[PDB]
Amino acid sequence: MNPFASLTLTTLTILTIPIMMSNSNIYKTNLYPNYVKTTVSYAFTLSLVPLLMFMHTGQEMIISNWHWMTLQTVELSLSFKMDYFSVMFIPVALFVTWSIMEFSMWYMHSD
Amino acid sequence: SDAPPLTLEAIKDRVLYVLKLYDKIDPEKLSVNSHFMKDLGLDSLDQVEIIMAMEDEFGFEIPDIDAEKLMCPQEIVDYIADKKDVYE
Amino acid sequence: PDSWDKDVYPEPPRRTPAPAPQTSLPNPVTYLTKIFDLLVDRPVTLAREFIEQQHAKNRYYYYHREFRRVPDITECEEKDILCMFEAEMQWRRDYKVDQEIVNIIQERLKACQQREGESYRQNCAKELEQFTQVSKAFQDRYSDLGAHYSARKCLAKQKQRMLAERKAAKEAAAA
Amino acid sequence: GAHLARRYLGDASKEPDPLRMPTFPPDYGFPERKEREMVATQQEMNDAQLMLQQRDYCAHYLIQLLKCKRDSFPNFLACKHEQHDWDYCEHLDYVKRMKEFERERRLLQRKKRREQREAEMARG
Amino acid sequence: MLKIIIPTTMLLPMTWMSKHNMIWINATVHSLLISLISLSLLNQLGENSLNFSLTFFSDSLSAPLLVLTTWLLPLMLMASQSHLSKETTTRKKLYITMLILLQLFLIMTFTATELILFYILFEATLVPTLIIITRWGNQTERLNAGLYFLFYTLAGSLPLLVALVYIQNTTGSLNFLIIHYWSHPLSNSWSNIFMWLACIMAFMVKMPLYGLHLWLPKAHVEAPIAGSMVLAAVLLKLGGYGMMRITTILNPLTNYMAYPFLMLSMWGMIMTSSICLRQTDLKSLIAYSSVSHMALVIVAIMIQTPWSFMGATALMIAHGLTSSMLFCLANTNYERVHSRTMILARGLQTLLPLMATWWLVASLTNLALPPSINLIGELFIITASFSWSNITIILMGMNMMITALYSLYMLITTQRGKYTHHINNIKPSFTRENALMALHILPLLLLTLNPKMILGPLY
Amino acid sequence: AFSAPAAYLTHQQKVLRLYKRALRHLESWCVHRDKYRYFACLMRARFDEHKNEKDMVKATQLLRQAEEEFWYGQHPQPYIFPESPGGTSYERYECYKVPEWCLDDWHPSEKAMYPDYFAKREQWKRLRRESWEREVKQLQEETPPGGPRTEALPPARKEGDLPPLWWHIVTRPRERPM
Amino acid sequence: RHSIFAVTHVLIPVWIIHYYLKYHVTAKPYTVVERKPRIFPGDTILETGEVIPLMKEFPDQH
Amino acid sequence: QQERDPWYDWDHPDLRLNWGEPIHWDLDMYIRNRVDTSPTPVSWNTMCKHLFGFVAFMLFMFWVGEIYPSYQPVGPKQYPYNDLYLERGGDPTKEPEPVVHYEI
Amino acid sequence: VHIEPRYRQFPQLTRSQLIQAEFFSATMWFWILWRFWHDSDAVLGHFPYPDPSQWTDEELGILPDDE
Amino acid sequence: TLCLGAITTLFTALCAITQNDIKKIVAFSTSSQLGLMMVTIGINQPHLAFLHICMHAFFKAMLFMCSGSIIHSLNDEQDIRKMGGLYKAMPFTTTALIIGSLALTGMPYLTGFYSKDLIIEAVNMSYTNAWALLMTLIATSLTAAYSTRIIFFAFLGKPRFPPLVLINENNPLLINSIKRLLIGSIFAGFIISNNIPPMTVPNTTMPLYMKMTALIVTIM
Amino acid sequence: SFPKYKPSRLATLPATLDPAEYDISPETRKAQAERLAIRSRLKREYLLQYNDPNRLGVIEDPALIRWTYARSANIYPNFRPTPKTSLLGALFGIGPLFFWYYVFKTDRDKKEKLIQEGKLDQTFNISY
Ligand SMILES: CCCCCCCCCCCCCCCCC[C@@H](O)O[C@H](CO[C@H](O)CCCCCCCCCCCCCCC)COP(=O)(O)OCC[N+](C)(C)C
Ligand SMILES: CCCCCCCC/C=C/CCCCCCCC(=O)OC[C@H](COP(=O)(O)OCCN)OC(=O)CCCCCCC/C=C/CCCCCCCC
Ligand SMILES: CCCCCCCCCCCC(=O)SCCNC(=O)CCNC(=O)[C@H](O)C(C)(C)COP(=O)(O)O
Repeated sequence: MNPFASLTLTTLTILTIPIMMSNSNIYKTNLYPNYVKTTVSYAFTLSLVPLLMFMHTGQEMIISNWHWMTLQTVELSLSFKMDYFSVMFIPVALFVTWSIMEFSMWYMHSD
Repeated sequence: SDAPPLTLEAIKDRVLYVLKLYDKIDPEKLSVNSHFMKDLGLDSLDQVEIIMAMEDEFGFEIPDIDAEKLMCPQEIVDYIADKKDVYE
Repeated sequence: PDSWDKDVYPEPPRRTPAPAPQTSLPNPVTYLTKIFDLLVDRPVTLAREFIEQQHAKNRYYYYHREFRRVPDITECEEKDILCMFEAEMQWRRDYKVDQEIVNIIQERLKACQQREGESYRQNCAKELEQFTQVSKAFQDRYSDLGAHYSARKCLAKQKQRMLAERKAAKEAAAA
Repeated sequence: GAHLARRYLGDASKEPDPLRMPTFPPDYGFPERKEREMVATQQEMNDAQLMLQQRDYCAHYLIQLLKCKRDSFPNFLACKHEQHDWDYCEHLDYVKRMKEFERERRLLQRKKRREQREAEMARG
Repeated sequence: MLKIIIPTTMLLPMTWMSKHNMIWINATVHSLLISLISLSLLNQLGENSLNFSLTFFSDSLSAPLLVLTTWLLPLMLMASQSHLSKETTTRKKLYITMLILLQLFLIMTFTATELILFYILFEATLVPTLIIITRWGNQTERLNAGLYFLFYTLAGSLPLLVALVYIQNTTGSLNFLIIHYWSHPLSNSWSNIFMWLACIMAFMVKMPLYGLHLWLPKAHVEAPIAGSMVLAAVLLKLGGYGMMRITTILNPLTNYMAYPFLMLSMWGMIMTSSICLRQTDLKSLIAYSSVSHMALVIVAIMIQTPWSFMGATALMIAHGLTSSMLFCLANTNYERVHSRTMILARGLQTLLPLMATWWLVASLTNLALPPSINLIGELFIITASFSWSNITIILMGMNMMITALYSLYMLITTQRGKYTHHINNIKPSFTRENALMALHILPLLLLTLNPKMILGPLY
Repeated sequence: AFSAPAAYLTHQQKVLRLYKRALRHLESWCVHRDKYRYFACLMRARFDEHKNEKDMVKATQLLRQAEEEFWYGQHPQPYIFPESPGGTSYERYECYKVPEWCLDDWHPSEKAMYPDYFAKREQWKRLRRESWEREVKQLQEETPPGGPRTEALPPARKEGDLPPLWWHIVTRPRERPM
Repeated sequence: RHSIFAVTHVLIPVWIIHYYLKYHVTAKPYTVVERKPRIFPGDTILETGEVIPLMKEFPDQH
Repeated sequence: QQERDPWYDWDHPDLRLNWGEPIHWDLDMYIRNRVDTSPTPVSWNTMCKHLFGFVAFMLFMFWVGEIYPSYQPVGPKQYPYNDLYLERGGDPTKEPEPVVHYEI
Repeated sequence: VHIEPRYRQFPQLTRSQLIQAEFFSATMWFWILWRFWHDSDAVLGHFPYPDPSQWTDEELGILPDDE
Repeated sequence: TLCLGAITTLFTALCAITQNDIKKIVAFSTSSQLGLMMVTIGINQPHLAFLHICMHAFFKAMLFMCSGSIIHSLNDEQDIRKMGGLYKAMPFTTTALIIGSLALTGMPYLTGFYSKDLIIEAVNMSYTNAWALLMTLIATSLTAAYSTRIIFFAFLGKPRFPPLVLINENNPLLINSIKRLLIGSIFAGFIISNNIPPMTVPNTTMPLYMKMTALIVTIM
Repeated sequence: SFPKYKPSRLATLPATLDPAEYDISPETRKAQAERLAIRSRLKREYLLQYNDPNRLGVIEDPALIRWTYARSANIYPNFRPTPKTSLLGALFGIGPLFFWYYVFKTDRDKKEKLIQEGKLDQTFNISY
């Protein structure tokens, strides 16, 4: 089903799992920073795929997945734009963030 | 890790190191309890220079009101030990 | 899929070119797509087949409610409270229906804009014209009523507009 | 640029105005001028959805470049000849525009000097 | 809707016959059950109201207010039993009786079909509030506050009654349905102007309008915690409900009679937001924030457009919840250090981390961080005002800045910095206070999930 | 920070403070060490040139003119030590400072861990409670009838006495607590 | 134990997301919209099988 | 409060206040999270003159450069199909006036 | 990897860090030189810039100052 | 937009050339680069601005990371006046900062070249405000100015830090992070540029002297 | 000799540049002695309670109470209607109101007049 949309949505979805796990017996151990870094790295490697799809076929999409509310003549829905800008910017930010978290693991060790 | 656990002996050695490196102070005569004015024959400007030398050595500033009071290397060792929470 | 009517929400025939590899090197996208298919799409489809099989075993229906037409506000006496009540409720239902019509046309326009890509200014003219017409009619009907709107206010607005257009036509005829 | 220095400091009357160009009819000095042709049809440009600015007279080379880039996708160094062809067409278009501006300059100066000389001859 | 009214009337003797050490438990349990039952009023129609009988009815505007009142009562019960521990049994039962009577009056107020019964109940709410403030307040100023609370209201509401009965003699009815279906325009005369003013000034003073707000800091600062909670969360919204009801018979006079009130509201939200920046009292800051938000609501109602009405309803609900939470948060610190000065106890994030989290969440919700319903109401009002006149975006924009400033200011001064050295009686937060904060905050985000329930009948 | 201040600064204290400030700001201007040594020796000679002025009025006038010269030629961005009041890490570790009395409110389960520490803490509390009254009485006797005239405090003089007002000086949290 | 991270943090969310998108979101009109793919001269359409002609006898400025 | 001596042992170090001393009427505006009146190396109203002069010069020069723009010695870009009449907004039932370009 | 304070000496350096630093500098310079050798026109320009003065009047089409 | 970007970039670059805190210099460089992006937005090249954002992220983040390594090593000291000779004391950090400063200054065929060179050449070839053009050129020179300021005062000369030397950059996490960002700052410009469709019309015809103008002002 | 520094409200005069400090008198020294005596007496009073082992709660500071009471409750009793007070009150409380009223009334009058002639471009203005 054109994995473009599912992959690009899962890329953003998988970043929220550590926030959910922040109340388990992993936020209280010393393995949490590495867990967050691994999550970000996995998200970057997954987001690398829609970028290849866009480079190949110029593929673009919008996903209006949830209808939040509808005013009288204005409809508000949870919608995402997956154009050139989004698919090109997301992996760059993810790469920079991964490198910065790995750096912070050492810089902020005594905090 | 971070810097080692600074001790009193290290502080005393560093203070004596800085003081013996001074051309106006002779090393053999200098002791840990020597008085800058009385035993060593210096003036207040020299004491200010000594305090700045210790500030540069240890990397933290001593306030003037506290710096003027220090008169012997033992006093300086005690002050630096108190400032950096040194007990061993 | 058949869930919605294709005439209320039309689409062009969806032309897509055939692949023409001009390079010896293997296309990564096709390999990753095959992997995603076999690993993600297959498991989901089987689960949906199970859930659909379970649903078909217990099938029941619900109905769309039909409303008759009652006398309008114009056929309403000045103080006949029951007739005014029925006419008012009918007017509110019609207002909601008109809002949904405008929403459908807006959805058409948005879909056209996203679909046409770089050629939307020229390729989306029909939807823009449809929205212009429907918005003009809706704005004439319902705008400026304000809160506390009612069927009587709409009738007064309409009568004012008809008086104005009658005077304009009569004056134009005299030229 | 020196043209800015000439227009802003020298005589602006004989310097072309970029917003208002050309002033003279296109066939003024030319006896006959060939009409500039196109290669890419409107439908082809629309289907390729190039852009509203890339639909210039060099659009066909751009369509060829886009085709080759799509076909030879993973080998992103294979699109060299067509890129150069598109660049050459754009360069030729810029040279044509430079010729147009310079023709405007020479024609304006020539006409102004000729009119001044005619006025001088009629003034004596 | 006697299925909701009768259980509160039965809360009364249950409280008065409970054992001396089980009053709080029974009251909390049965108030929570009544709130659960009242949650069923949200099943509303899209055309008309739910006309249960000739006396009571519910719209999409009153149902969230009723749910808010029912949910608020147990919160005040939980927040009250801390400082009433040394009180005697009879006085505690009297306090709970006051709260129950206030809830009953508000519930019957929000659903009366006739304007004169609405008037009777909306004045009847004054007595328990005055008794609570003047009896269970802490400082000597409470007495004066009570007076400022009373006459300011009554001087506004006594003319309204006159107008009301006058209307009954000309139209023959005060039933809201008949009034709506038989509405007629108001001519441009002095008599109509003064009728408009009489019908409007009571609800203006209840909001309150800028220039008519001096009673609010006094009442909200000198009251006990439950009194402040119910004053800010529910009683301020009576003015909004009444104005959105009564404006159906005042057109087209409002088209020009809203000008002084619109000017007062905008410049007064600016002025009160600026006032909040220099406030040595922590409760007064919350009172003035309430004033600013209610000024926004007044502007929304005076504009008289559907988007403005929806924004007004959403802002009313959101502000009620947020202001109640802020008052409870300040009351915890007051119960610890016995002082309201904002710069007395500092660096409390070091000593009370979870309470610091609650403070941060409440402050973020106050300054209308999206997608909180505070932001939805504020944005709907701003959009309607921009449609009204393009220059309003200046003043509203100004407010959107100043609010945030003082919001963060409060936080930064109470939680950040270094702790006061000489204060050493700061005990860890109790389970009661943490549960209070959680029960304040979670419904806000749950409403963010489904915000159509609080957008009013214009949805 | 550790010493009790006096009513005023005398002439020599002001001259020494100007000397230190001028040397620091010249170091800020003279980045490199050899150049700083050159100009610092020059500044020291300039300072001690008038070291033997017996006219106090002219000494104060010279001090004034020197201060105006300093304020004109001071560095807009002088070097500050990281933990100094203008430093980048001045109050960085204050949020990690927790008072000791907080340990009084730990749950008994929390106190079950670290038993020996809490035994020593009980020891220290008993010592403070046993010394408080003696400290108070000593302070009363030593202090002048017209109230104290400085912030300086007296030491212990008796057999097992402790210097009065010591609990919050001795039991400081730390410089690097966490 | 070795590679269980990629199953519980990538595979399961992507299964849920694909199920939701392909069976709930795409059940309504205009919820997932893709811009029309680029068509160029000389391309063959998959559905109809048609071909698009070439481009007007290039001038060959070689 | 930023002007107070930081090397003194204040009762409230963050506020730089002592227990019992009179408090300024405007302390909350001077809490050193806020308005600072400390002396500057450059005198006030000399900083103002330079900042205002810089801003005024920048505005005037931007205006002047706007009335003296910079451009290349080239003519307008030429667009094939009647200045792209149809693509820039359709209107296919009006027959726009022809826009013709010639070789050079 | 254990490195200890030196007190007025040059710090201890492990061979690995110097190897990595030299390697990365070398690859940066090799990349720059290779890209210049193969992609020179990106810096020096590709197409010759004309000079309008050397354009004859015949191709340009203006009259010899008479008509 | 063009005027705002031009004044922003010039003013921030002029402010950065005399700062003593390394973090402040880097922050002012980011502000100047944002002004440059606003400039290129003002002359109708949004895709160039996006490409510049993508290219700038890499080397800016890595420059900040090198600064952080320097700060942590020298006992949390940020003033450049107390950093001496770290060219030999810090091999990897020095190499990374050199590559980052060269990429920031538009060294040809690095990641900064593929956006900054095009931006400058497109500003020169446009019907634009002349003052904004002049300020953009002066700002791109001041960029090199503050870059060499950082290099000169941080790495060259004799030590000026306290005598207890705790310099140690041999930690795997820091090395791997800076190495990844280094690979990015070296190759990402080429890799990304050759992989996107052509969304602009190139300037294939330029006067020879105006082609190297950014290079000339950078060298100056 | 060098350019002079002139102070202002928001950038005051340095202590080392103050001529009042460079001409002293025995009266000045006595005044400084009294100031230290007051400060030391207050510090001793604070430190006596601060170090008390049996003290639990808040050390009440009368200066803070005085500041708060002066800022809040003491303002009206010490207020008098003067020409300055009345003029400032009228200006700061009335001028903004009528200024904004004129602005908004003019804007709405212009908009309504434009609406009446039929030229405001209200196309697609469905929601209000
Ligand atoms: C501190 C905040 C508390 C709340 C304040 C509430 C504000 C209430 C203000 C009432 C708003 C309007 C009241 C009257 C409507 C118009 C006012 C008048 O200025 O308009 C002109 C009126 O003209 C003149 O102004 C006559 C009125 C002059 C005398 C009124 C007293 C105003 C002095 C200010 C007193 C302040 C009142 C508030 C005291 C606290 C209109 O001209 P005209 O066409 O002819 O009259 C229209 C009515 N017709 C059609 C029947 C003829
Ligand atoms: C454009 C709409 C709004 C226009 C701006 C109106 C002016 C707003 C004035 C707000 C007043 C705020 C009062 C209370 C704030 C809290 C006090 C406070 O923050 O203290 C100041 C605090 C301390 O100073 P530091 O320098 O950080 O000292 C650190 C070392 N000690 O610093 C600040 O926060 C200063 C903030 C004030 C900025 C106000 C000036 C802004 C002017 C903007 C005009 C430019 C518009 C640009 C248009 C762009 C073109 C499209
Ligand atoms: C960076 C640019 C700013 C720098 C500019 C600064 C310029 C200032 C230079 C001029 C300053 C002077 O010479 S002003 C010289 C003032 N001279 C006197 O006061 C003579 C009386 N002597 C004493 O007071 C003591 O002996 C004393 C000297 C204190 C020694 O004390 P000790 O022996 O007990 O340590």
